[PDB]
Amino acid sequence: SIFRCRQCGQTISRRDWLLPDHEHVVFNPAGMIFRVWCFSLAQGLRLIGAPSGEFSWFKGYDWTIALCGQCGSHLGWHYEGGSQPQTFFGLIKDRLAEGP
Ligand SMILES: O=C1CC[C@]2(CC(c3ccc(Cl)cc3Cl)=NO2)C(=O)N1
Ligand SMILES: [Zn+2]
Repeated sequence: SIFRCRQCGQTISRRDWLLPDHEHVVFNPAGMIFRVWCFSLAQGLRLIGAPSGEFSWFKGYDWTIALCGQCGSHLGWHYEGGSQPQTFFGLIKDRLAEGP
């Protein structure tokens, strides 16, 4: 029901906050594959830098790197500047732990 940072246990999100498919399998320009779950809402992150559109997986959205606010582990990206919705989070599924 709750998603925590796999590395340190920081509270991040909830199954209830998943945003549809909620799963997207993508590759960055360094050829790294991420299984990304989209969330309407997340907490306990630190958004680093200003947004960029470069190589955005989601048409009309700019991304900022989302670290775990506690341990600094890269948990995914915040997406902004789009429409329906304006903002959402793309979190790397295998860097989260699910439970009570
Ligand atoms: O939506 C996204 C999130 C982030 C991103 C873009 C990206 C990147 C951008 C510029 C440079 Cl110079 C180097 C990198 Cl390694 N890495 O992952 C991606 O591909 N799509
Ligand atoms: Zn963490």
